Amino acid sequence: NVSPEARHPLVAAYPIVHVDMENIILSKNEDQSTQNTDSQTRTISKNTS
Amino acid sequence: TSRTHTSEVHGNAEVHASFFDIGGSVSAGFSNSNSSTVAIDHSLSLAGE
Repeated sequence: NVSPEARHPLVAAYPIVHVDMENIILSKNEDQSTQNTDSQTRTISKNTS
Repeated sequence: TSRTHTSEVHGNAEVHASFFDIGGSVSAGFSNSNSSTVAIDHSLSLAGE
């Protein structure tokens, strides 16, 4: 894999690696919660006066 | 427990007529009052839910 130009004793053979970013994905950490409830009651007031 | 007081002032008038008797009367007076009441309760209320 050493490229042909660098098969000469006076040309150096070395890699030039470089990282590039193609996309950035941020994900907002947040918890959310819903709640449904329903209730019935019955009072029987017996009263004297 | 409660107790009330009432003041009152009035004047009424009635006029009489007949075949030959005609008269018209008036009046005047005032009335006061003094109450005294008490009330005792007893209640119950059972409520489920």
